[PDB]
Amino acid sequence: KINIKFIYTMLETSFLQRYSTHCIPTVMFPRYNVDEVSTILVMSRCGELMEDSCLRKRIIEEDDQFQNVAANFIHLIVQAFHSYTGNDIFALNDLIDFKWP
Amino acid sequence: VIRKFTKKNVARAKKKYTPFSKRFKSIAAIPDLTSLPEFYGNRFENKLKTTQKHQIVETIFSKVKKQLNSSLPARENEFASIYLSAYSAIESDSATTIYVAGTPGVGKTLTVREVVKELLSSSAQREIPDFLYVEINGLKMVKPTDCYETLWNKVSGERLTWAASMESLEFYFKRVPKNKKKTIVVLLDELDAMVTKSQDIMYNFFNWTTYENAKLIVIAVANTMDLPERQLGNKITSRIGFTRIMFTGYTHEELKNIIDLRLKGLNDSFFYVDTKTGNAILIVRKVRLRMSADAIEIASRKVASVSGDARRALKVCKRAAEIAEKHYMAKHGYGYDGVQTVHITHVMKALNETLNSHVITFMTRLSFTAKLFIYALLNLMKKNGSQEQELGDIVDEIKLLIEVNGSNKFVMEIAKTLFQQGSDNISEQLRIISWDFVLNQLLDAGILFKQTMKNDRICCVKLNISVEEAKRAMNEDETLRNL
Amino acid sequence: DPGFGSLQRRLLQQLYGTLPTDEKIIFTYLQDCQQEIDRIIKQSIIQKESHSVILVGPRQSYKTYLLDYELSLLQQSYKEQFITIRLNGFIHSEQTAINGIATQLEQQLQKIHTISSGSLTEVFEKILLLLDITKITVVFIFDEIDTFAGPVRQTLLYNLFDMVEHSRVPVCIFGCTTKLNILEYLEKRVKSRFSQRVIYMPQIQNLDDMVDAVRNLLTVRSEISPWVSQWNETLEKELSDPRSNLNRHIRMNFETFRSLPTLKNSIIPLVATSKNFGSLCTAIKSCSFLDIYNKNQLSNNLTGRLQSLSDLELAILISAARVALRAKDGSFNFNLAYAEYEKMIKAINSRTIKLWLKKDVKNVWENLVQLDFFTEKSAVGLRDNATAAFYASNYQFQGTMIPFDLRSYQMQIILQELRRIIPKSNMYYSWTQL
Ligand SMILES: Nc1ncnc2c1ncn2[C@@H]1O[C@H](COP(=O)(O)OP(=O)(O)OP(=O)(O)O)[C@@H](O)[C@H]1O
Ligand SMILES: Nc1ncnc2c1ncn2[C@@H]1O[C@H](COP(=O)(O)OP(=O)(O)OP(=O)(O)O)[C@@H](O)[C@H]1O
Ligand SMILES: [Mg+2]
Ligand SMILES: [Mg+2]
Repeated sequence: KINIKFIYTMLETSFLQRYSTHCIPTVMFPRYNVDEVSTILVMSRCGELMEDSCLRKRIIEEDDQFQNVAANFIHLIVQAFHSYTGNDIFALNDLIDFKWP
Repeated sequence: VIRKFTKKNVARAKKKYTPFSKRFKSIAAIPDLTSLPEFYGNRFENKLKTTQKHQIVETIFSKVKKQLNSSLPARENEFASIYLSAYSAIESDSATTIYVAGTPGVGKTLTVREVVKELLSSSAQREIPDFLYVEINGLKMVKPTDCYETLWNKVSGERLTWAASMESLEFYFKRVPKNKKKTIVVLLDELDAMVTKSQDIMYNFFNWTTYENAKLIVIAVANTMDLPERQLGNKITSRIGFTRIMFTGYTHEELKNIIDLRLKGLNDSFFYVDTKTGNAILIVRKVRLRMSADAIEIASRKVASVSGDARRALKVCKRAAEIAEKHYMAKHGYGYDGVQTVHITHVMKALNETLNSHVITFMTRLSFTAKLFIYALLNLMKKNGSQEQELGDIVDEIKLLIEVNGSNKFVMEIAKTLFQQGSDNISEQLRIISWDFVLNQLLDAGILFKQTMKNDRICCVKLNISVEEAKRAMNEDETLRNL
Repeated sequence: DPGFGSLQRRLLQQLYGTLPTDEKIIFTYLQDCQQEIDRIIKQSIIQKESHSVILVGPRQSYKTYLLDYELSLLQQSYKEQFITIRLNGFIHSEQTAINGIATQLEQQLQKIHTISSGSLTEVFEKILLLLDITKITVVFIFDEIDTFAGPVRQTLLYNLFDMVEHSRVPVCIFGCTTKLNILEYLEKRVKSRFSQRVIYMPQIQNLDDMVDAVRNLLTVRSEISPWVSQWNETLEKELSDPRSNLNRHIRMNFETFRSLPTLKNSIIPLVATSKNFGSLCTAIKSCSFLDIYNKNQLSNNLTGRLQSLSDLELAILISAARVALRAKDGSFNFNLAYAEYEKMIKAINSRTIKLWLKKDVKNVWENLVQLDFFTEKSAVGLRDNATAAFYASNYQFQGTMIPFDLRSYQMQIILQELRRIIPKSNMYYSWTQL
C-alpha cells in the first residue's frame, strides 16, 4: 500500500551524465539571466529592505517611495557588481546586506 | 554509557570454547569413544512441499532430458587405486593421504564417492572395521577455518569455535589410543579453496595423517597436479607425498559410452504417446525414439577436443533434445499443463550457440552515433597507433568526419540532428546528441574501457574487444564504409 | 472533462507500463525473446526442471520487464508452485547475499503456507541444508550478476549452479548483466556447472519496429473514454504520415539514442501537460513540446553553461583557454590567466572596460572552477567505489596545501570550441583565435 518514490537534486552535469543509460526522468534548471536575477532580488528583498530599522530611523532622523528607494538600490547593486558575481543570487544578497546601511 | 559506535546486528553462534583435552582428567580417563551416543553420528525438507493440482504433460523427449541430468564406465584404474589405498589403510588401522587432481567434470568427486560407498558396503559385511565418512568442501565454507568447526562436529557431536576445534582435533588424533577410536575418512574437496596465506589449515590436515594414533584417511581432491609445488611449502608437499592421481579428461569414446549408459533403456525404444495432450509412456500412437550415433559421436569428439568434460557432453545432448522438443511442441501445439529423432542438426545447433559471438552483431545493431564513435576511435588508432585515445580527440575527429563528408546525402541530413536535435531553438552543441548515452552504453557493454579521470577531454578510452571484429562490424554498415 | 481525464490517465498508465497483466504491452521485436523466457519459467515452475540462464542486454532493454511479466503471468495461475528470491549485485555483497537469500526464503515460505537465525556460517549451512504432491520451485533472479563473477572467488555462483545441477530441489536461476562476454567472467568450475544458456536480448533493428512500439504504447484498446476512437484516429494519422512531426522525432531517436524509454520520458509530459482533448491532439500533431523538452535536457551542458557567464567570467575563461593552448601540457594557473587578461584589457582599451583587480578576480576564478570549466591537473575526481573514496579521503592532496594562485588547472573547453560557440558580435571574439 506504501510505495516509496525518490526525488533527487543534483548540482553537477558530469555526475548526472555518469548515469544516462538508466533513462531516469530529469528536469533541468538552467542558470538565470541578469533580468531574472534582478526581478528575483527585487521581489525577495524589497520587503525586508523597506521595513528595515536603519531606514525607519533615518526617516525620523532627517511606503511606495521606500519601495522605489530599495528597488533602485537593488538595480544599482546589480549593475555595479553583476560582472563580479555573475548570475549568483547568494553573492548579490550578501552584497546588498553589506551595502544597504 | 554513551557509545562511540554501535554493532546492532551481531549474530553469535552457541559454540563453546573449551577443547577436548580438558574433557577428562587423564588420557586413561578417556572412555571408548565408539561406545558414546554422540560421537561418530549416533529437518528442513518438508517446507518445499505442496499439493499438485494439475497433471504435468511429460512429452517423449522429457525422459531423455531427465536421464541426461547430472543427478563408472570410464574410471576403472583410478577407482582401483583409490579403493586399494583406502582399503589397505583402513583394514590395517593406519593414516594416509590420497591426492587426486584434474580439470572440472572428469569424474573426481563421483569416483571418490563411489569408492567410499563400496568401502561402507565392505564395512557392513564385517570385512573391514567401521569408519566415519566426512565430506568437507572448501567452496561451501564461509570462512576457511570453519572446516575445523565441521570435522570436529562430525567426530564428537560438539559445537566449538574453530581454534578450540583445532586443538580438540589435534589432541584427538595424537593422544587418543587406537582401541578407543574409529577410523575417519575425510574428503577434502576443492582443496585450493582452503589454501590461506599462513597455510596452517593445510599443514594441520596433512600433518594429522602422519600421527601414529590418528586412524585418518584424507582424500584431497584438487584442480592441478602441481598445487603443492606452486602454492604450498616444502613441509606440506613432503607430507602429501610423491604419489598423486591424475584424472585425465575423457576421450571421445568414453564420452560416447557415458551418453549411451544414460540412454541405455530409452534409445531405440517405443512409447505410447497420447495425441490429445502429448503425454508419453515408456513401455494413442506407438512412437520410437532415436538419437543418432553420429550425433553423439560428433558431440563427444567436440567435447573431448575442448575439455573432455562429462558435464559439457551431457549438457550438449540435453540442449539438443530441448531444441528438438521445442520444435516438436511448436508443430503439435501441446502445452505444459512415427519416429521421433533428435538429429545431428540439433546437436550442431547446440554446439554452435556456445561458439557464436554476439559482439559483432551487437555492434552492427547500434545507432549511428555509437557506430560513429567506434569508427572515429578506429580512425584514431590508425592515425597514431597509441591504442588508447583521449575522448577530446574522438570529439574533434567526429567533428572532422562530419565537416569533411558534408556533401554526402546521409551526413547532410544527419548534421542538424547531431548538433541541434532538429531544432532551430537549440544552439550548436560541443558534443553530439547522445554522446554521454553511447559512451556509457559502450562502457556497460564491455566494448570500451575508460580511465578514472575527471577532465573529460584528456580522459583516455581503449578498445576492450578485438580490433578486427570492430572493423568487421564497421564495414557491415552502409554509410561508414563509403566514407 | 472527465472523459479526457480518463483518456489521459490511461495513456500515462500505458506509458509507465502499469497496466494489469493481461493487458500488458509486449513489443513485436521483443516477442520471440519473451516466449523463450516463457519456456524456461514454464519448464521450472510447472514441469519442475532445473535451469540456469543469463540474460545479456544493455540497460533499459527490458530484462526486468520481461522477467516481471513472466512472474506475474505465472503468479495468476500457479501461485503455490514457486517462490521468488531477488538479488541485486549493487545492493547485496558476498556476505549480505546469504542473509538476503535466507530472509527472502522465510518470508516467501510463510507467504506460501528460522532459516536466517544465527551467525552467517549457520545461515549458510541452513541454506545448503534446505537447497542441496510435488516440490516447490525456487526462482532466483540475480540482477547485476557480473559483480559476483569476480576474479577473486565466485563462491555464491558455485553453490547456486551446484544447486541447479545436483540438488533435487527444482531451482531456476535468471542472471541479468550488461556484459557481452559474461562467460569469460566465470571461473572454470563455475562455468562447468553453468549450462552456458545465454540469451542475448533483442535490439531495435529498423525504424518500423520503433514506430510499431510507439503505436502499441499510445493506442488505447479498451473503452475507457468517449475520446478513445478519435485519439486512435489522430495517432494513426500521425504515425501513418511519413512527413509528420512524430515520425521525425521517432527517426531522430532511432539515429541518435535508439531507446524507447528515452522517447517515453519525453512523451509523458506531452500528454500530462495537456488540458483538454484538442490540446492533446494539437500537441501530438506539432510535437513542439518535444523541442522544448530537448532544449531543456541540453540546458546545463558546456554550451548552455557558457551562455550564462558574465563578461568578466567570459574574459577570464578566454584568457585561461589561450594560456592553456600556448602551454605544452595544457596547464595554467590564476597568475598566468590574470596576466593574459590584463594584456587583453589594455590591448582592447588602446583601441572603456573596467579592469578588475586581482583580489576581485578570485571570486570569478572560484565560480569558474565550481561551474566545471577548469579541473585540477591530473585529478582523479569521483572514485569508482567506496573503498577507493575512503582511501582518498584520508590523504591530503598537494593541490590543497599550496596557495590558490599556483594551483595547476586544465580546461574542460578549449579555445577552438570557444571560437565555435561565442557569437561574432561579442566584443571578446577576436581573442579566441591565436
Ligand atoms: N564416468 C562417468 N560416468 C557417468 N557420469 C559421469 C562420469 N564422470 C562424470 N560424470 C557426470 O559428470 C558429473 C561431474 O562429475 P564430478 O562431479 O565427479 O566432477 P569433478 O571432477 O569433481 O569436477 P569439478 O572439479 O567441477 O568439481 C557427474 O556428477 C556425473 O553426472
Ligand atoms: N515491473 C515493471 N513494471 C513496469 N515497467 C517496468 C517494470 N520493470 C521495468 N519496467 C520498464 O521497462 C523499461 C525497460 O527497463 P528495464 O528495467 O526492464 O531494463 P533492464 O534491462 O532490466 O535494465 P538494467 O540492465 O538497468 O537492469 C523501462 O522503461 C522500465 O521503467
Ligand atoms: Mg568435484
Ligand atoms: Mg533490470
